[PDB]
Amino acid sequence: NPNKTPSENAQAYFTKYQKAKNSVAVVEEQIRLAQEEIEYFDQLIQQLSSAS
RNA sequence: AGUACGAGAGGACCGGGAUGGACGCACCGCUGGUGUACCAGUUGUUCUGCCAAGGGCAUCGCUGGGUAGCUAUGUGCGGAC
Repeated sequence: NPNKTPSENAQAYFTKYQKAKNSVAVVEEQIRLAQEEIEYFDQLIQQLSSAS
């Protein structure tokens, strides 16, 4: 257990936790957007790989 | 006093003790400088009739030292409480 400033280390841990829960929101949103992009790009690969 | 402070690295305020730089005031007793009526060596010519010994001139002829005085680059002291 740190450290020179004994409360700000625990407070830094608690801040990392708040950033972590905001990350739980935003990275799930980004995963949803990324699977939508991969589905659209796989479709674009299919439509480029020949047709009409 | 590696004390306070500081996670570490680092690092005191205050208070004591030495040693310096620059500047200044004195003075030679040391270290040196100079010291043209001090001592010695030595070259050329002239003179004291000659040898020897000396004198004159050649930057004090030149060279090696040097008393007193004057000196700093030398020494003592000051800006302390």
